This record gives sequence, C-alpha cells and structure tokens, in this order.
Amino acid sequence: HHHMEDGMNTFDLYYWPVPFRGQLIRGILAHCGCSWDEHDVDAIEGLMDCGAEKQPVAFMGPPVLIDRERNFAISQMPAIAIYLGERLDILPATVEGRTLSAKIVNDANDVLDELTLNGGREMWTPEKWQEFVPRLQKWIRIFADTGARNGLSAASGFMLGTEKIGVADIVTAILWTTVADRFPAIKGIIEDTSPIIWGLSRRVVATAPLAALNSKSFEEYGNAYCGGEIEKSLRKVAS
Amino acid sequence: HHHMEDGMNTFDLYYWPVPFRGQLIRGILAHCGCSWDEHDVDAIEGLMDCGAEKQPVAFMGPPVLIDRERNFAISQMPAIAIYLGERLDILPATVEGRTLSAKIVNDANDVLDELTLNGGREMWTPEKWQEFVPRLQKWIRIFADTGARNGLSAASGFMLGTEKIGVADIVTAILWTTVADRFPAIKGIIEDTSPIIWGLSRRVVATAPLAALNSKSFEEYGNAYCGGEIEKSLRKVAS
Repeated sequence: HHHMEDGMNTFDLYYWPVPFRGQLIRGILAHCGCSWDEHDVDAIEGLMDCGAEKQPVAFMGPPVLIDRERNFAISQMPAIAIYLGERLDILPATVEGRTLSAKIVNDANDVLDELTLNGGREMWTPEKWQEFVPRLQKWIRIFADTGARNGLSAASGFMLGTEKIGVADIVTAILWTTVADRFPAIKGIIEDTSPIIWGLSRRVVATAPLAALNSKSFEEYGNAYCGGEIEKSLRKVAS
Repeated sequence: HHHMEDGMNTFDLYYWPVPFRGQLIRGILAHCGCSWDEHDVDAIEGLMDCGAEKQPVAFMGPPVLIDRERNFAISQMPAIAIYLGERLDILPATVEGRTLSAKIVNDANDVLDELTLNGGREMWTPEKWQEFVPRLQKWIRIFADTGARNGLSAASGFMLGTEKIGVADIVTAILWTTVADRFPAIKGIIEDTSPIIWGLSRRVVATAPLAALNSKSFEEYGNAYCGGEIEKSLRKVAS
C-alpha cells in the first residue's frame, strides 16, 4: 500500500523475465509489500544501449532500480539489495549486521555467477559439474555457518539472529529455493549439505508475499531459471 | 597513528601478495593512515581450508579483514570497502552517496573479474581481447559518467562531487592505475577513452599515502598484477 500521489508505483525495476539475479530484488520488494513496474526484453536492451549519459544511472547489466520517491537510480544487485534494506527497514541496527548482510548478498551474487559459468561462452559438461559439486557444498556451508553463529536452526531463527526476516534471509531463501525447485540434483545437495539452510529458506518462501511471488514467477516465466543456452547445459548436468 | 593499547595493528588483512582485488582495500587503509598485518600464501590457503566454523567469518576467497578493535571479520571486497568507508569516515553523508559508492565498488569488483576471465581455466587469446576492448571502454565510460554527473574533470573534483577523497575515488584510482601501469594497451585505452577518469585516478594515487603504497607494492610484488597463468595470457594480449 505505497505508491505516488498520482498512483504510480514507487519503484521501477529493469530485469530480465527469468527468476535469476533480479529475483532477489523482487523478493525484497514483495516481502515489504511494495509494488513496482517491470519491463520487457526490448526495453531492457534499449536501456543498456542508449549511452551512459542517458541511463538512469550508468550500468553494465541489470537489475537496475529507480526509486521514484527519492528520484534515485541504482544498479549492481548487491548495492540495490542493501539500499532497499535501508529504505524499507529490514536490515540489522548495527554496522556489523548491515555489513554481514552486504557480505551475504555478494556471496549470493557470486553463487549465481558460478552456477551459470559467468554468463559467457562456457557451457557445463558432466565433468565440470562433478568438480563444482564440492565447491557448491562449500558455498552452502558458508551460508549455513553464519546462520549457525547466530543460533539458526531448520525450524526457527533468522540468518543474523534477528527478530524478523531481513535482507539476508530473503536473498538466501530466494537464491537456494529458486535453483532447488528447478534442478533436482541441486535440491538434493542443499538438503544433504545443510538442513538448517534448507529449513530457513523454506520457512521464508512459505510466507504469503513470497509464496505469491514464487507462484506468479512460475506462471509468468515457466520453468526458466536463467536461461539461454547456459540453462540448457545446467539442466543436462544438474537434473 | 592508530593501533591497540598493546601496540598491535587495529586491522588484520588476508590477501594474496599481488596488487589485485585486495589492493583496493590496502588503498583505503593506506589513505586513512591505518596500519595492518598481512599474511603469506600458506597462511591464506590455510584460512581457506580450515572449515567454515574455524574461519574468522565463513568466506570462499580473499580478501578477509579482521577489525581487532570491534572484534569483527568480513569478507567480500565490496562489503569490506564500504565497511571501512563507514568505520574511517570517508563515505558521503547520504544514503544515495553511500549506495552509489557500493555500486562503484561492485563495478570495480566486476572489472577485476572480467580482466582475468573469472580466475578459472579460460585464457586470453588475441581474439577474445579484441572482442573485450569495446566492453572495457564501456566500463571506463560507466565510471566516467557518474563522475561527470557530479562535476568531475581531469584536473579537479572527486567521483561523487565530495569535498575530499572517498571510497569511490580510492577504488576507482587503484583499479585503473594498477592495471594501466602494468599493461600498456590498457593504459592507452583509459587515456583515449576517459581523460577525466585518467586525471582523477592519477590525482588520487599522487597523494603521499597512495604514492607510498604504490611504490611499496612494486618493491614487494615486482611487476605482478594477478598473476598466475592468467596474467601471462593477459600480458600476451594487452601489452
């Protein structure tokens, strides 16, 4: 229930119609009960190609978020997540807690890149995948460990030991659940490696706003994850 | 002139002995007149391999920074940079300015990865390099544009239009100068693409603390940039 005095959405988001890097931002917006505009592929490619001076903020790739209330534009998913966390009051009250939240979002940003071999010409093979599994397990344990130092269990608690869901929880939950729900090998690795991260992620996305976002994303995007050709190769190795 | 009451350095930094991703953090520390401990390759590999629960904070790759005064550990270079910016009072006073500073550090983190083909098995060829040049030019212009909206010129001003050097300036200056000084093709691209980013970067690293860090890094690391085999292949294409 927050829009402008002419009824326009407070936020304007540019990100591809796949539940990938910008899904983490859509999750933060949805959790906090925000409404936002989206754009199609042609509009997103246009924004990338119009020249630095004509962009809302100079950026390389999406997501890009415009905050119409503050007349402010931001790119880089980790910068957008922490910005929204401050703006929407879902970060911890300490510099330490805010800083760990930045660490966790950057870690998430990194896992997304490693899952997709940095979105370039490199494809998965069964061999690259088997090499990667232990590293993916290590990433899962990096998340599980920060939770564990803050009292996290499968059944209760949040990532940074807070009273409520914060950015850290949202980004963690959307990262792991989105890929789990689409690639059975990865789902099995998460379940086998960290029950505590499984439980936290599944509790967070069971909340009404995120359960509704998850369903709406399936109905809009089908089974897409990233996708392009890189998705096809991940499907071959991680199903 | 800030250490602990027993004289130990306030900060403890783990990063490889190359002027690469952690150089941006060394720059922030040096600019603010801080002293910090460093570690050798065996110690860094040890910290990576000791298990999540035994790390100062769970992390994948360095840099890792321990703040002994606050008893706080942080990884992810963009999270460390912004943490230090707050701790050492060299960030803008607005959420917008802090957030753009996060964007710029993430952009820097990304340029470092693209220069080194994500630190994996992929090597440069002359062909991949020619394809990359326009993208590198685009990155340079992304930095130049944010400067330009804040009044930046070659000869004066800072990235975010501030009274003094902030994180954004330091990370920008160290990113571009370090690679320029080691790869003549890249130096020529920066000079030809954005005189304003050239001038800002060269003004910032002319300051006494950063001029001393630059020299100390050459004497400790030789001509190394990243290096490993990926450095050898970059040298072949970008000299």
